[PDB]
Amino acid sequence: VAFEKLSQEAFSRVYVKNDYKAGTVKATHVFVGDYQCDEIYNYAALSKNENGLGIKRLAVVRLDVDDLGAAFMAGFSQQGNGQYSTLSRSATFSRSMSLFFKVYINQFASDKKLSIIYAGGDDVFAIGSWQDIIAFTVELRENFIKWTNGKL
RNA sequence: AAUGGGUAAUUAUAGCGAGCUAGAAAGCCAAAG
Ligand SMILES: Nc1ncnc2c1ncn2[C@@H]1O[C@H](COP(=O)(O)OP(=O)(O)OP(=O)(O)O)[C@@H](O)[C@H]1O
Ligand SMILES: [Mg+2]
Ligand SMILES: [Mg+2]
Repeated sequence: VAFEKLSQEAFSRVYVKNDYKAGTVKATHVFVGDYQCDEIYNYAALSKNENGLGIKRLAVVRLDVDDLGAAFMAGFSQQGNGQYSTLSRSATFSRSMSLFFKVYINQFASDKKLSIIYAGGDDVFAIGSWQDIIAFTVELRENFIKWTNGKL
């Protein structure tokens, strides 16, 4: 639905996607990772340079956090005698792994010629032109290892 | 002095030993629906 079409359509709950404005809808703020720099079928012909030097290919990356449930569930018990194995640490860890992959991934794909098809929980699936997809995951992890101090 | 004979050495030497351009394209399919 569009913005002003909320006057027209009858609903019960409205979900708003990748937004922080208050607005008049009093909606529910979901966070779906999404980006398109172009259509999917143009990413092969976008792999050229300004010279013409590039192979007409498109790359696809599927990222995955390693041992995510093993770091969610147990996670913190290594430091101390176990005095950091609480709900609020894992609830903050719950946000910080969703705040990364569902919001911050569009900043990493700001001007890259790609399309994040899905990013959620641990998993990313992002088609795109091959120079940028290779540059995406190098730029994603080098951010994600600074986000987590090298762990996860 | 005549006369009988040739004898030894070298058997190639110094280099280059490949260079550059192309390294899969276009259809089917998928897209556009
Ligand atoms: N957003 C999330 N936050 C915390 N845990 C998650 C999230 N999404 C999935 N999981 C966890 O991931 C587990 C499934 O394993 P998954 O492959 O998804 O990641 P993993 O546990 O790190 O394993 P792997 O190393 O194979 O990726 C589930 O037990 C679930 O609890
Ligand atoms: Mg996982
Ligand atoms: Mg997983």
